[PDB]
Amino acid sequence: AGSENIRVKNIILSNKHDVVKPAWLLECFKTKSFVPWQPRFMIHMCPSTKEHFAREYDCYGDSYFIDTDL
Amino acid sequence: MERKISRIHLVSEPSITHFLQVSWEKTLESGFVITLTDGHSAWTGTVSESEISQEADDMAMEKGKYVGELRKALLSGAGPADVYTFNFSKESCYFFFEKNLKDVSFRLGSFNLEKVENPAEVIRELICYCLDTIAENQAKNEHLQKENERLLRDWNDVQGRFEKCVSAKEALETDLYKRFILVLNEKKTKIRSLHNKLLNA
Amino acid sequence: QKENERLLRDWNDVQGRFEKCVSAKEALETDLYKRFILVLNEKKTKIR
Repeated sequence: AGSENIRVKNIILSNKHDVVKPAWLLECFKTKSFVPWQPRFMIHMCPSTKEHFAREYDCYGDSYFIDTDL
Repeated sequence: MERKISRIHLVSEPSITHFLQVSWEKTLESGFVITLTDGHSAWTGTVSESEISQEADDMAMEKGKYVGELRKALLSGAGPADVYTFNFSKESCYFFFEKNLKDVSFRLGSFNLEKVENPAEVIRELICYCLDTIAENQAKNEHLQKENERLLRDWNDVQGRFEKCVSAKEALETDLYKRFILVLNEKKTKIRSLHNKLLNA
Repeated sequence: QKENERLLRDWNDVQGRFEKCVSAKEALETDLYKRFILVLNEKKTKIR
């Protein structure tokens, strides 16, 4: 999503989908390569991403995500 | 009590500066004593409130307006468009003073005068007063200069410092974020350590 | 008189912009430390 709508909210309200901010794919496109996704790039996600949040299987929330950038 | 002295020239004496001194109690309308001189001799006269009433009511005028005019004429309240003119005969001790408009003169008032027997004494008094007056303004100007100095210093100081502070405020955040991002990696190190230990055991 | 009164009101206005700059500074300070480092303290809860 470049921008929200209530359908965003709907699919936000329907967490069966993982809802992504636009720049990261541009990033991936500018990387010429799929950059694997993390909260850098999203608004909201099904929990399976969150079990991923170690870059592997062991956490749940936020007050965490950043890769040593400014 | 108000005094007011004024450098004048009688028409009879173009080259002699004459000096018109006025003393009165806050109000020229109430009456006043007048003294004229030319550095060798002096003269004095007197006018009352009722004299001014009579003058102003022969001016066809409201008294007070004619008083403002008098403030302009005798207390040097005249403006650039104001051209008063003064006439006095030392032989007759009779003064009068006029107003120049329409290329013509208009006698504003006229006083019975008398030569003073002690010119030098009124002179000392006037000029002692004047000396005092001078001196006061001198001291005042001195002080004023001093604080002008102080403020001009302070302004430069605070301006430079405020600029420097803005500079540092823009400098701070990158310092902070470098300081973090390394520690954040380090805790990510400790995280990956315990996580691989958990997957091994 | 005119000169130094001018000096004064620049002086005071500089004080004011000083303080607004300072307040921006204080905001930036808080924004990142006092509980913003919870991004670390919850890395500490992850460690636990």
